Formats: sequence, C-alpha cells, structure tokens
Amino acid sequence: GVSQSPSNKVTEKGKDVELRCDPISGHTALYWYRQSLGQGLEFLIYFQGNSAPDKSGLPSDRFSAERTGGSVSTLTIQRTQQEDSAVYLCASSFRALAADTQYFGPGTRLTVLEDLKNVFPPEVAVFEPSEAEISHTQKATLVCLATGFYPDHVELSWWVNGKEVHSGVCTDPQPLKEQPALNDSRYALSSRLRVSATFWQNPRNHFRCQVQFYGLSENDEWTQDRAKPVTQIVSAEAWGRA
Amino acid sequence: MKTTQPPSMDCAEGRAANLPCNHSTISGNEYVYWYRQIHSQGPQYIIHGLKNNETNEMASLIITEDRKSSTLILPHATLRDTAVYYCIAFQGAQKLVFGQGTRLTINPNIQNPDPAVYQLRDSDKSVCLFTDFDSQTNVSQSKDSDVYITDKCVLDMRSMDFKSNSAVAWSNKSDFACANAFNNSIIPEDTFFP
Amino acid sequence: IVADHVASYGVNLYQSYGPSGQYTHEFDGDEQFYVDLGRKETVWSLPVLRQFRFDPQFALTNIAVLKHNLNSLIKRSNSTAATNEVPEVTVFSKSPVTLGQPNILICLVDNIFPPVVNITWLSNGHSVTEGVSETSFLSKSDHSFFKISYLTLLPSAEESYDCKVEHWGLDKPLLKHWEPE
Amino acid sequence: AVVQSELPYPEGS
Amino acid sequence: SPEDFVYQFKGMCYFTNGTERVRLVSRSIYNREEIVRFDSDVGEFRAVTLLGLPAAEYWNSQKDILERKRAAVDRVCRHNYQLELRTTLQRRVEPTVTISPSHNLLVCSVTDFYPAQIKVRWFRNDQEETAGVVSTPLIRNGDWTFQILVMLEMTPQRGDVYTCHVEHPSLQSPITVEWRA
Ligand SMILES: *[C@@H]1O[C@H](CO)[C@@H](O[C@@H]2O[C@H](CO)[C@@H](O)[C@H](O)[C@H]2NC(C)=O)[C@H](O)[C@H]1NC(C)=O
Repeated sequence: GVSQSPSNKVTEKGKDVELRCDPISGHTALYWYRQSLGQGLEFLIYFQGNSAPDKSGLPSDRFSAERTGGSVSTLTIQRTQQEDSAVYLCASSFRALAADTQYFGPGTRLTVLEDLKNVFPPEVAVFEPSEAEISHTQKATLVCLATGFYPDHVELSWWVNGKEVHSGVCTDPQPLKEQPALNDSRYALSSRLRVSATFWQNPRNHFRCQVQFYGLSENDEWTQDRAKPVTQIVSAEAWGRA
Repeated sequence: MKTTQPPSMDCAEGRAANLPCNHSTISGNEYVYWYRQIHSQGPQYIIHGLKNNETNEMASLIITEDRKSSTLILPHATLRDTAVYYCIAFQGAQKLVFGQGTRLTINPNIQNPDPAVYQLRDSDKSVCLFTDFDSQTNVSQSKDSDVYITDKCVLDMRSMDFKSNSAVAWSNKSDFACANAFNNSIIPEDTFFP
Repeated sequence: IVADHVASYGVNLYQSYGPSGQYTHEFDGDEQFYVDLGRKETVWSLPVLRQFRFDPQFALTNIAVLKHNLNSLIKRSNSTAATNEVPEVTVFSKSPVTLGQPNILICLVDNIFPPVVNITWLSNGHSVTEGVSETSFLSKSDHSFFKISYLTLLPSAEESYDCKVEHWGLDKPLLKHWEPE
Repeated sequence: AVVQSELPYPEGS
Repeated sequence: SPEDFVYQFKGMCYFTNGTERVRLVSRSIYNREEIVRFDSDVGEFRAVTLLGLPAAEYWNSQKDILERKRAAVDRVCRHNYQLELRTTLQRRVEPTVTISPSHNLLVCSVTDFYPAQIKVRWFRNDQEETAGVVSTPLIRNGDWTFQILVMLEMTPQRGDVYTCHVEHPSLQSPITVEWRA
C-alpha cells in the first residue's frame, strides 16, 4: 500500500509544510493530487523515475515536488495560504502514461488558518446508558460527545477494559459546526457504543472515550495565556453501575 | 469519453449490489476503472477491465459486448460497502478524473423496529438518544439553535447479529426534555417517551 | 523477419556515456520523426507528417524507464561494457555530378556502435559548416546503428571534399575523399 | 490524429 | 577510450498483405544483445538471453502489464498503420533517369524515387541487353528517396541507339531515355 505522512497538518498561514509519500515497491510512476469536498480530484504533478516531465498543474510557484531517490517523494508548500487547505492524495503505478492502475494512499488533510487564536482542544464527555433502555430492550447504549474543538481534525475511538473496540460503535461520519452561521465556528462530534445489559451492569467493566486532537506542535509558538492547543488526547471514562 | 452514473442508490445488506455505468462514446483504448471512497479517506481501487468480464475478491465487472455500458457487482453487500463509487474511462494520460460517482448506501435489515427516545446521565446533564427506528424514516434538523441533532448512523453489534439506527440530541438551554426535540422529523407514531 | 512493411514505433536509446538518449520512429527504414528531449518538441522529418501529433512526454517517460532498466542490466551483468565497432564510411552524390547543377554529398556512416560519432566536412583545408545536415541514429537489425550526413554543394572542377568521421572504434579519424571527376 | 507508441516497463533497480 | 553502457528498446510492427497479417515484437536490448522480447504471436514475454530472464519472470507475473502489451498490437501497430495508409504509403516520387558515358561503359542513373520497388532494363536497338549489364545495389539516400545505378558494358557502332528502361509504381507507363553518339 501507498504510505503518506503526516495524516493531519494544521498550520498558520505563511509557514512551510512538507508532505511525504511512500509509493508501492516497484512503482516508478508517482502522482500527486489534492481534493476538497465538495470538490473533485485535482491533478498536481507526476514523476517517472526521479524526473517530473509535467511541471504544470501546480497551483502556483509556492508548490514544489521532489522524488530524488526515485522512490519516496515529497511535496513542499512554501508560505501557505488559505486556499491551500485540502486533502493531498498520493498515488503510484508501474509506469506513467501507460494506463496503469493508480493506487492511492491515505492522504494528508491540510488546514491553513489566518490565525491560531480560535484553535482549541475538544471537550470529551461520556454519557451512561438510560435506565429505561436497559429495562425495555436489555441493551445499553452509551453516547460520547466531543464538543468545542476547532478545526475539525478529530479521531474518536472507544476503549473497553484497555482494549480498543469496533463492534457496537457508530461515530458521526462528519463533525457539525456549533454556530452554523458564523464563518469561524467551532465543531462538535458524537458517537454511540452499544453493549448488552449484563455487560454494562458489571461494575468491573471499564469504558473510555478517546479523542485524538490535531493542533499545534512543540515547534509552534503560543502567545495567549490560555493552554496551547497542542496535538493531544482528551478522554472521558465511566464505570459499570449496579 | 466521460461516464455517467446514478447519483445515489440503495441496497439491502446481504444482497448483491449492481452499480450501473454508461459510457457510449468510449474508445478501444479506454479501460473501465472502478474506485470507491469511504467518507472521507483515500480512494480504493476496486476492479477494472477492457472487453472481457473480470472478477476480483472484492467485486465483479460486466462489460457489454459493444463496450457502451458496464456494471460493477458487489457480491455480498455489507455496511463496509457504503461509499461513493466512481466509474472512469481511463487511457494513457497522467490525470485520472473522478465524476460525481454513485453515493451507495447499504441499509441494514432491521428485523423488529422498536422506536424509542431515551435520556442519559453524565458520569452537561442529559442527552437524548433516539434509537431502534426503521431505516425508511429519516431524521431532521431542529430550527432552534443550541439544540443539536446529529444525522442517523447505523450501529452494528456483531456479537448479537443485531443492528440499530440511532441519532443523538443534546442541549443546555430551554430545560430540554427528551420530548419534541426530534418531533421535527417523520418519526413513527408507535414511538414511546418514558 | 519477413513482411511487406516493417515499422519501429519507438526506437528508444539510452546510454551511460553522456548520459544521452534518443527517441525516433522509423517506417521502412526511414526516420519519420525524432523528439528533441531537451526542447521537448516533436520534429518531423517528412513534410506530409506534420499534420499529426505526438506527445513528447511519451518519449521523455520512455527514456526514463530505459535509464532505470540500464542501471539494472549494468548491475546484473557485472558492468559489461559496450564493444567498439569499426564504422564503415562511404561518400556518394544524391544525383549525377554535373559541374553546373546543384547536388548533395551523402556521407553514410554504417555499423556504428556505440552510437557516439563525429561527422564533419572538409574542403580544401578548412571545415565546412554552411549547408550540412544530419539524420538521427537509425536502427539496424543487428542492433547497431548507421547515420547519414548531407552537404549541399555546387560541384567545381577544383573543389574536392572529405568526410571526417571520429569514433572510438577508429584509432585515427577516418577521412573518405570525394572528387568531382 | 495522434501517433501511438509502444511503452517499455521498468525492471530491477 | 571512454566506457559506455547502452540500452535499446524497439517496438516493432510487421505488416503483410495489408491488415491481413500484423505482428508486434517489442525488443529489449542491452548493448547489442536482445535480452527479452514480447512477441504478440506468443502473447507473453520471452527471454531471448540469460540476462533477460529476471525481467521476463517479473513482467509475466503482472496481469496488468500483460494486458497492455497484448493490446499494443491494436493500440499501436494497427492505429498507426491507418495513418501510414494516408501518408507514407501514398508517397510517390518519380525516378529521374540520366545516362552518362563512362567509349565502352554506359551508366543509367535512376535517382530520387520512392517507394523502393524499381525495375531497370537496358535496350540496344530494340534488343534488350542482359549479358553486359552490372547494377549497384539499391541505395537508400536517407531522405525518403532511393537511387540505383545500372552500368552497361557496351561496344558502340555508327547508328546505335542505347535506351534505358525504368519501371516504378509512381509511373503509369515506363520511362525511356536514349543516348546516341
Ligand atoms: C567528438 O568531438 C568532441 C569535441 O571535438 C570530443 O570531445 C572531447 O573529448 C575529449 C576526450 O574525451 C575531452 O578531453 C574534450 O574536453 C572534449 N571536447 C569538448 C569540447 O568537450 C569527442 O571526444 C569526439 N567524439 C569522439 C567519439 O571522438
């Protein structure tokens, strides 16, 4: 599979960002795309071996790509702008211009902001199952709510007894803005975990809601007196109740 | 040559899903390629073909004799097949172009609907969870602000072969009661409020 | 090996020396076009063929794959280098010689390998620059090449010409004389 | 009208 | 004498009896050795030499790569042949005949013609002469024209009319050029 790093990147405007792509072994053609939504696949540049015959397609001269080794490629966006925010996709194939199957990577979601002032981490809270639900259907649904975060770079996961779970989980596929009218509104996200009645009624079962927030880094400087909204994990736990 | 697909389709889980694609102006050197993109990750290559019929471990592709239309067949649809499916005519060129694709939704086979709205307590105060309703009904937003209602999303308890739809609502103002919060939707009458 | 017409829809050449490459199309032994890999444009050798299009990026990406495969074969063959062949040079006129009539001197340099050669014209003790042209390296069945150089001239009784050929297979530059007779 | 060309494929390293 | 490593790729199409027979042979060459080829008649890669064995192994294991090669006969050879039917195969350049005394020898120069098919006969007083003729091989000028010179061992007398007879597909009727002393 094609590898890409980093998975997320939130940066202030004017900073340089560097995207990394690891093509499939044996693929000498490598492609760069970027994708907004709602928007389609926007072609950027491609490499045959270590050379890029097609330098056009780049949005501006601030974009530059390299594949010096003939394998791993890097895309650099100097002095980022607001319009640079997108999901940058990488692909690779046997060969270029041969209609070879192009295989994509996970992408890098880039978000560029005018200022970092409205950046804030999420607030996580777990909600214990309803007493009426446990009596009526012998099933316990607990809801997690991550609220008050900006931008929308969040990954929510449920952890039962120290092991991540996927069965019985449904998270909202897309965060919703708390103030839909405002331009720079903050976000909120919900998720549900449903387990059996006997599993919840067990007081020795541990339930934790984990939210990965992508924000600033140790390189980024912070001026406010509030907490530096750094890339962090915010959790909220609850125990079984009898 | 461009491709056209139905903008959105539905299929019941456990049934073969047939996705159609029209490409009458396709040339002899253009392959019929299929990708899908789950919201909202990287595109996943599914299958492709020229003239013959191809079969992956993921899907099958049937191309008409005149190559003017094609069909993608997901053998045994699951919830993981819910994605946007792109049908592309692809020939020697650097750029691969995505159309609008087909928004494919795989609906769960809810055996016994049991619509209900519940209230949950913090380990602010409460949230309202509207669950176990039928896939036919669709939830709606609230005109009032500060009351939030997320779209439905299907829960899967694989340990029980049980599936359920659920929507979450919460607020801190108006002394929000888990009653009438969802009323803006077309919820059934059999729904009960404890 | 036997046909009515033979075509090379892609004569792809890459060599470590320059490093340099060449991309051409051939039909029935003649150069249809070449691609200037530096200028990234297709240069057609036959006027009637200018009505067509050929994306030079096909040539540019083709040569980049050859650069890859060449490094692979260099390694696999324990750096087996090319053998210098002795080229064969013959000079002749495009049309019969008439002292008044314009003509074209043809210098055929055959059995070229590796495809690295210098072809210059000498008349009466100085090199000739005006009115000389060259074909690209034309492919051969035995995977050597030949190359042809032209010199437009106006034959004169006292003007003799030489075709100077420089190749690593030659221990000294080969001069082929041509006399108006 | 466009001229079509055969394409070589990479191998090894 | 510098060292050089050369790599060649030839995508060759072979046409016979119009479009009745079409064959694609793509040759991968290291130095002057074809190491692996894709012949459309076999439909898969075949190593020609020991060095091309790893390449044929790898390519034949990729169904995608095998797909495009099998379609290249249609995508490349047949597509381009339709372009050749309206261009190079239409090219007709009338040969230019010229007789020049060399008397006891006579040279009929057939210059600047295309395509290559040519037929040259000498005539002495309506009687064709075959016992005293010697012809150079077919000469490729490299500029999409050919030429051929036919010498004639003759013995002149008072009243002789020497005629050169040339046939070419560009001609509705053969060309005749005479020479008298
Ligand atoms: C063709 O001519 C060029 C220039 O006359 C030769 O290039 C010279 O090569 C020598 C030895 O490799 C170098 O020391 C010089 O610096 C080169 N000259 C220049 C101007 O770069 C070339 O070697 C000749 N080719 C052949 C096959 O003899």
